[PDB]
Amino acid sequence: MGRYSVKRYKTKRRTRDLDLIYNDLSTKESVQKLLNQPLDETKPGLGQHYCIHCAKYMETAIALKTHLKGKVHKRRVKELRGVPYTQEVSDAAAGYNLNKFLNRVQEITQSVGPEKESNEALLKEHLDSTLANVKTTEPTLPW
Amino acid sequence: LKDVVTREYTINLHKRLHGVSFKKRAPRAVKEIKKFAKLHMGTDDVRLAPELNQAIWKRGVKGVEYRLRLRISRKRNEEEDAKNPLFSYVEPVLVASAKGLQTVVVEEDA
Amino acid sequence: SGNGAQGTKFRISLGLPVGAIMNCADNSGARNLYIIAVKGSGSRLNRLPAASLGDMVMATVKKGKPELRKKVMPAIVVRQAKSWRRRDGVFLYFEDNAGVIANPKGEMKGSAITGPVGKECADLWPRVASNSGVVV
Amino acid sequence: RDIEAENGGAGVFNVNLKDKYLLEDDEWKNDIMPEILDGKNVYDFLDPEIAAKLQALEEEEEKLENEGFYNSDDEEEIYDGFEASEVDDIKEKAAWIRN
Amino acid sequence: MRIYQCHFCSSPCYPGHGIMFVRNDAKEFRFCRSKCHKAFKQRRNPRKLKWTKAFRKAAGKELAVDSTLTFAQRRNVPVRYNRELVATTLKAMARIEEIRQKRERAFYKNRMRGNKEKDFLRDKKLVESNPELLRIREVEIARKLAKEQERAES
RNA sequence: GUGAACAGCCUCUAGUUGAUAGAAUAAUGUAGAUAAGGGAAGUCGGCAAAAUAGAUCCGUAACUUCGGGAUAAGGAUUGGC
RNA sequence: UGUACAACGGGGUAUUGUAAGCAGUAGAGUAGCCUUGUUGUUACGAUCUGCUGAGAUUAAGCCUUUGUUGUCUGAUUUGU
Ligand SMILES: [Mg+2]
Ligand SMILES: [Mg+2]
Ligand SMILES: [Mg+2]
Ligand SMILES: [Mg+2]
Ligand SMILES: [Mg+2]
Ligand SMILES: [Mg+2]
Ligand SMILES: [Mg+2]
Ligand SMILES: [Mg+2]
Ligand SMILES: [Mg+2]
Ligand SMILES: [Mg+2]
Ligand SMILES: [Mg+2]
Ligand SMILES: [Mg+2]
Repeated sequence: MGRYSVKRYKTKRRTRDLDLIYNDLSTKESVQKLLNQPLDETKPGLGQHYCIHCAKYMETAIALKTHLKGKVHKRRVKELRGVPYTQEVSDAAAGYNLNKFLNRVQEITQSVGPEKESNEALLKEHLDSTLANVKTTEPTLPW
Repeated sequence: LKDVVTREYTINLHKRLHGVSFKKRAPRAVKEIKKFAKLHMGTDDVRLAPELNQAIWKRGVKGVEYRLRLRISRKRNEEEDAKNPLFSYVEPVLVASAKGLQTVVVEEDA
Repeated sequence: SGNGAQGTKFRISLGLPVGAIMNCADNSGARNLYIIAVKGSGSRLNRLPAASLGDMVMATVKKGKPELRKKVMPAIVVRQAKSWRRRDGVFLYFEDNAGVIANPKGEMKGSAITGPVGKECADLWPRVASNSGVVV
Repeated sequence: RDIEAENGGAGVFNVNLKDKYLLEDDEWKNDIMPEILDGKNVYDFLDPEIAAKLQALEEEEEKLENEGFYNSDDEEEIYDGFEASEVDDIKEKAAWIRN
Repeated sequence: MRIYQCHFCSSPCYPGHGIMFVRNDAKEFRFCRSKCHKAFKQRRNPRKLKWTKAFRKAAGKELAVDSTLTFAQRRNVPVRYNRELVATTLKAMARIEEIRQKRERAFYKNRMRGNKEKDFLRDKKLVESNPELLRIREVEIARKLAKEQERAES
């Protein structure tokens, strides 16, 4: 390419994928595992203040609050909506493994869909309850 | 027979201006059009209409069209006809599109 | 000379010169490995030694457990991220450079390898194959 | 090891792996699968009862054909209640206008 | 030896063509060409890009579900070997492809059904406007007659 | 007009179109650019280039002549309707 | 002086990514009017949908041609 997309989308600068984030947003136990992270020296907020949709770590909690208010987050939330485009969609578009893809689609509109939406609702009210009266400065004490 | 004749041609300037510098693409097309008329009518003396020059230069120095429809007509000279009793005169024909057209002979009613 | 490797190794594109950081892919206690030498490399003026997938290198530990650091150890490269060619024809690459800690006889120090392992490395080293659950 | 010894060396003897197959016929042990036909893999289509599936497909196809929406010949033009001559006239006149 | 499908772009992948990316879950994405691969790396949406089969099926330009498309599956339990069964499969493949192409042409001829009525309506509206541009045409035709006939009179 | 702006970029009034030319597209140059994987292993020396950059909001250490350091460091953003 | 040569035209092969125009019970909302409405109309309105894998380009060092139009000159020198 030129220079911009080479600087951004290089392999050592790759970011997480939408179908991996969709499997993260399903299964409420995985949501609790992603919210209750341990301490880590190489993450920005010591592994805390993590957004699940935009899979990035924040510095403070007020940074997470303004990020949740912003417009990049709404773009990622709108992206993570329907059937998440795996290789089964490419196969069935070519005319191959079509019954398996149809089972997958009716399964995701029957079971995994409303579960993902209910987890996303609970997560949104939990984050809005927690990030309400937070101070802007941070205690560096990692306990 | 009848060395006075008029025809309509379409010239493909896109494959004749391939690789040429941007400040020279519109001056090169004039020379290529004179070479084209010399090859087709056998005349060394070629005269271009100023409306053809406008059609060539209409989009600046580096914005020449890919195809052009021309009307070329072999004529006779005048007193002090230098070394050539025939010359070509090239005009434009402003058509809808220049694509999909063949060479035709123009019947002269004048 | 080529100790622990079963058979021969065919030519694969080299990705990692001397002076590269790669990940540590086993649970021995390290985080990254700094490549300081490559076993079995040629001599040429001005040319850097370079490692590829399935090679034994000498590495140091920069991040990780405090016991593992400040010492030089053998390692084996298991993921490359520079695209190489399979002989059944496709080019392919991974997401990162990664290796595991070994002794000079080819045996592994950890107990399990996280992430996938290139099948050329797993075919060349039997103790790597016995400790990995995902092979490409 | 003995056959390998009397048929060359160790890196010279070439073993037939098809020589111990368990098939229904023994002229079939040295055949080869077609593996590709036009742009498709033969292994994707190879199953038992493909003859029954193709029979069901062709029966559904001839049922659909005798109901007949394979009528490529379909001229139910009711344009505005016009006739084809002045339709052709309007077409050529509008082509002149846009030219 | 196998023919694969492009992950981003659904086109066939022959041996020695394209590239493969192995993700950290041993999911392998094979790419048709450098265009499909670079669109993947820049993270564009294949259901949004109009030149892909995924877009065409999702938008309804091509037929998507049919009994002729329920034939090529990944067969994980193999059958032994049978020369007659192989010959029957090779005949049925050509018959299935013939039926599928007929049904695809029927789908296109159904979805393109109004393009004669729409063209006649826009042409009749264009002709019903601008009457004096049709008098230039009426003068031009009569001038083409008389000038040629007296040139054919010579 | 854009814009904080007598910045840069485009235009109106007025003025100019001067500076030897024509044809081709070898090597080496001068003036610029892009480059997989790695990331100073190059060199006397990170020279040169890359990276940063406007504005809004949050936040900011040692030290100090208490006036400063300070745009310290670090982070979330920016279109159209 | 003939599947001779060329200029155009046609057909393949390839690149990009859905033309202009017209239409719509699509469209956050804001106004105007009748009977303030179990999609009330109208007027604007970024964007969306259809005609439309469309449109454009394609040898300049791609392939092929039952088409159209033309051309097929002239100078110099050499003998055992
Ligand atoms: Mg050039
Ligand atoms: Mg202003
Ligand atoms: Mg200014
Ligand atoms: Mg580089
Ligand atoms: Mg240095
Ligand atoms: Mg040094
Ligand atoms: Mg040195
Ligand atoms: Mg510098
Ligand atoms: Mg300072
Ligand atoms: Mg052509
Ligand atoms: Mg359009
Ligand atoms: Mg379209």
